[PDB]
Amino acid sequence: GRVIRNQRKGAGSIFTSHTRLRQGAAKLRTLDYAERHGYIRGIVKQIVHDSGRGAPLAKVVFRDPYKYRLREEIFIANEGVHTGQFIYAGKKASLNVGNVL
Amino acid sequence: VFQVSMKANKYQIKKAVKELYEVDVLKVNTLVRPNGTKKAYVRLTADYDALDIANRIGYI
Amino acid sequence: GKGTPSFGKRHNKSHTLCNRCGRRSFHVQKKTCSSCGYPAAKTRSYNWGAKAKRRHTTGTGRMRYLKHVSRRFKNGFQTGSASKA
Amino acid sequence: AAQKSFRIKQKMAKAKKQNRPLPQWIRLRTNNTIRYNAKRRNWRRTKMNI
Amino acid sequence: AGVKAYELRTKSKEQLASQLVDLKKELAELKVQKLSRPSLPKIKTVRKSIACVLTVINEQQREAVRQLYKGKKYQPKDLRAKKTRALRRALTKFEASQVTEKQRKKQIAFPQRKYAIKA
RNA sequence: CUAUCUAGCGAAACCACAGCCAAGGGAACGGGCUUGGCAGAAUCAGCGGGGAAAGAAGACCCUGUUGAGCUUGACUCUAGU
RNA sequence: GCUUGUGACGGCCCGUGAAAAUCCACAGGAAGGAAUAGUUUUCAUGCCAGGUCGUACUGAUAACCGCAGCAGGUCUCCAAG
RNA sequence: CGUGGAGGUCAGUGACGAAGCCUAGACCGUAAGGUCGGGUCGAACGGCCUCUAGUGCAGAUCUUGGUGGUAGUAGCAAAUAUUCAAAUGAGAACUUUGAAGACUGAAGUGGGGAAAGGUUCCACGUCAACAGCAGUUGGACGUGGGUUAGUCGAUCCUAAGAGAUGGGGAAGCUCCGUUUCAAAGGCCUGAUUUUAUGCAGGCCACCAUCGAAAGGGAAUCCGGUUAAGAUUCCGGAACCUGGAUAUGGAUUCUUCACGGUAACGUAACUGAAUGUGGAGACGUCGGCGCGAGCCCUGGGAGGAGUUAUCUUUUCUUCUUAAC
RNA sequence: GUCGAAUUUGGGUAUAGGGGCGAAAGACUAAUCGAACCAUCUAGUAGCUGGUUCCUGCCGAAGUUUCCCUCAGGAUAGCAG
RNA sequence: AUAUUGGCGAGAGACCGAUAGCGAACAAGUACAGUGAUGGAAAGAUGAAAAGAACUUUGAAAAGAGAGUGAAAAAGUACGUGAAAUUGUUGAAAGGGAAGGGCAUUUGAUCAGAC
RNA sequence: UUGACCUCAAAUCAGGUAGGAGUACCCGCUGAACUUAAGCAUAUCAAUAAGCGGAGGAAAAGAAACCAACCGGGAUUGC
RNA sequence: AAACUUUCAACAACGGAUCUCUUGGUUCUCGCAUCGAUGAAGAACGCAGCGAAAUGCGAUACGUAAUGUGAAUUGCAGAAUUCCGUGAAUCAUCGAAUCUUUGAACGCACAUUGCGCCCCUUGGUAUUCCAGGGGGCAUGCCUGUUUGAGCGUCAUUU
Ligand SMILES: [Zn+2]
Repeated sequence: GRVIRNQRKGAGSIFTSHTRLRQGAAKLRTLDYAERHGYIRGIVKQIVHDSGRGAPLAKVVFRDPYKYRLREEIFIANEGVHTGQFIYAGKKASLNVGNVL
Repeated sequence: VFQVSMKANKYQIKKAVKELYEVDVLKVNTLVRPNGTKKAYVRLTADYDALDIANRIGYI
Repeated sequence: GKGTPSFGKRHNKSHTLCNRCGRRSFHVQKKTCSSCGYPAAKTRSYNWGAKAKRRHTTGTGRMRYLKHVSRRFKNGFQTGSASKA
Repeated sequence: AAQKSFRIKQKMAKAKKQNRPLPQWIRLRTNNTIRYNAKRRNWRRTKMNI
Repeated sequence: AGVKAYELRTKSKEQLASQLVDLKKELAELKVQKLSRPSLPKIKTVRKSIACVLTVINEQQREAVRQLYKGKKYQPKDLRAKKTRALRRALTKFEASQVTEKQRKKQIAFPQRKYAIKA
């Protein structure tokens, strides 16, 4: 016979993912030091559509705790999160939607 | 109108004409001819006339 | 329509000139010569391509340096100059 | 094409130099056998494939 | 005709340099007057004469640096021997004649004795 | 517009040798053989009865200790697991 | 009116419709500065240079590909009454 | 019996003509074949005894080459269509010129390009071959001429991708992998003006490179000019980048501008590291507003056409670039 | 037939032969596809088809036995020189 | 001491002789075909010497007819010789839907021997 | 504080060397199938063709952790 | 009876067999050991008074230098002093050189005749900008050198 269609998918030649317009790697913030003992406040700049998934993504901006820098995060938006919100990320952060606990 | 080396550029052509002929070049135009050779259009300043220089070389 | 009408749609060269051999065998997208194996360091040649290697072997070209080595051997690989014998 | 690389136009100049009949005096040489140019090429008969 | 190389050897590097740029000028009007007349086989002699001048010039500076590097190791690579890549890498005769004392003693004490057999 | 006739230009398929029938016998359906009918140069435009016309070492059928694509609790193995 | 550019809107999407070089701006206050004299070349004027390769022509019932000067094929711009 | 070659011998034949070829001329043999005569030709070749083999053809849809009948035959009929005269020439249905009649009818039989071709472009000479008739003509033949850029492209960036390196596999040609278990790199300002850049320092953490002549992108327009080239030449008028650089201008003793309530304005009007923001930077369809070119049209100033009759008439010029 | 989109198409690029790609016809993968093309192994094997070259003289058959995955073939006896 | 179709330089042959011998005696791995890897021919001979035909004449020319060179143009760069298929011209003969063949002889043409 | 050792770096530091070509003959490594067996699978082609690495004028082997059982021979290579 | 068809002969055609040649091939023997980073083989483009190719060569380009021989080269033209000669030749030989652009191919690249950096020097009123000439700038690895890193580590301090 011949190799079959589910066999031909692992070569990853034409069966790859379409990733030109996908926004980024929507990950959480890093667990460096400022969440394991306190928190850090962040701002939501814009909530945008993501090609490929049906859930909007948020652009959450934090201040760098070690340099004069404005490191920005790519989170999956919670229903209720709005542009201009404040986001708290830490261990002692409150129990409010939008916070990372 | 001069036939110049294929390896030359317009700076060398301008300098070479000055050395050989004691004349000033205003501009240089280059084209590689369809027989794989370089032709140069060397325009003198108004201080010089190419009519009296072409026969000085010996072609006219 | 796979014959004459389709032959009017071939206008993009799959091969260009090859730097190392020049035989219009540099496959463009693969960036590899079909004939001489360029840009591999070695030269493509095979014991089944006996006709092919006979075509591109030592001696089929100008032999710009190896021609004189044979008589240089005969003269003991000497040095200097002849002294007007 | 109009826009072309220097390789192509250089190799066309080679093929334009070589496009003319045999020199006449060569057939007057001693022990000459070449009767004409057997490598003459025209643009309408065979293509250069360059 | 042309130039005689054995006459070029006597002149110094400054006289040859003037002659080379002198011959360069002369070949330039030969080219200018060739395009009018049908044939000019004199350009051949000037071309060869320039080559002869250039060649004789070259040997004068090449020997100047052989004497500059005379009597020392590390000659310039273009002035060394072009015997053969394999032969140039080959071990010298001094380095191929090195012998151990254990064999050196045996060579001194016991060489092949030249013997004949008649009686 | 062709076919038709003219000036110019000018192929191919195919061709053992060839080209009138009846019957006979014959590889059981002859252009040739036998007995008969007959039989007159050189030919032109058509025609589709015949030349079992041409185009292919039958693709059907069968045989061959000749295959291949495919299938499976065939035989013998094997990647992977 | 035709063609084309542009503006402000509307419809549509489980589709919401690239990247970088490059260019500018802002926040910040390092440093450098004034009096018989200093500072700005994001104001104006004034000076010099701008290399290399391409550039002709056809682009098709005759220049490309179809054994050819082949009723085939081959992406596109302008478009009068 | 015959053929290619080898040992021996006929002190064999031959430029006074070897071999070959042709010959409804002769002779021998049952035959394979052998011999002779005549013509043509020009340099080698046989009889006999033996030796040796790439040694004898009618066929293999045999191989290569060559040639017929078919046969002056099939044919040379798609794409509306030619005609008259003059010129040239040996020769004109086909070339040139004029006239007439037509067609493509602007998603053309028009004017430019991309891919491809490569000189086909243009001039002169020219028709043996090719243009399935012709040929004086030609994209043919012979000989030459012709492509001019800071601004148009490439050159730079990156996309999907390709791909070194540090490494890890693989006997191995090589495979993986592009920031990965790397000590991975370079810019500003000082200090000495024995002076090269050692030495004062701080800053930087991304990370080879290749990959689009339709993506992104610094800047040139008009007129004229050739047989053949032009946003490239010439004349004029511009702009951009880079680099040196002086004057005018601007500003200060309230040291680094003022005015307006404001949105904001101007000729400028110190601002290193560092950080933030914008442009680059973006779908498609629907209808609506505006601009540009064209189209239509009036008066007027010119030119051409019709005019038996009519037509203040029909056609045509009245343009304005980048900056 | 369809003709505003599951639309048409150029250029770039990715996918390579028991492999690709397939809105699935065993379709397409350079006029080649139910396993492309190129060279080599390779003068691949054939119990089967076709052909197999000078003369004369003398002699002159067989289609039958037995065994064989044997029945279009061989071995064997016989017939022949 | 052994091996050797590659390289270099030699000596040979009961080898082949231009469809043979290497694919290639020659501007042969060339012309040419394919995108490509690859595939791949044809093609030697005037004469001792070009002495390669001066000159006249017909034709637009190519060429023809003379003249000439040469031992020979029955050697004219379509060139040593120059077969067959196939073709033209002249001569001979036969032919009512094939032709060709055999035995025998008439007729016509030609011919050897013998004297 | 200073001077060593070990280990690991850097330099367009001084001097070098490997590559690639050719590859008939040699030393390895990988490795078929056509075919024969009147089928065919072990077997055979064949420890071969193809593929890869590595040399020389020869290579390789080579002076026994050998052969023998004789009254012992005595590196290897080749006939 | 012509024509036409068929057969043969002569002459003339078409065609390239045969015959006779051979600077070629093939096979066997003999002798020799010699490519390349000091840049091979190969490729591209160029070079002659008149060459397209083959053959030769590389911007010093059918070649320069050196040695030998000793009068040519030749299709045409030209040059003659170089002809009792330190000298013709498309001569042989070849020990000195040049050897464009590439190529294992090496500053980075390459479907581009694209893009940098360092050293010396020259010009534009210039270490910085532009241009020219010359020399450089690959990787693995060995030996040596020099500047270093590591609480890996010894000794010494204060
Ligand atoms: Zn190549």
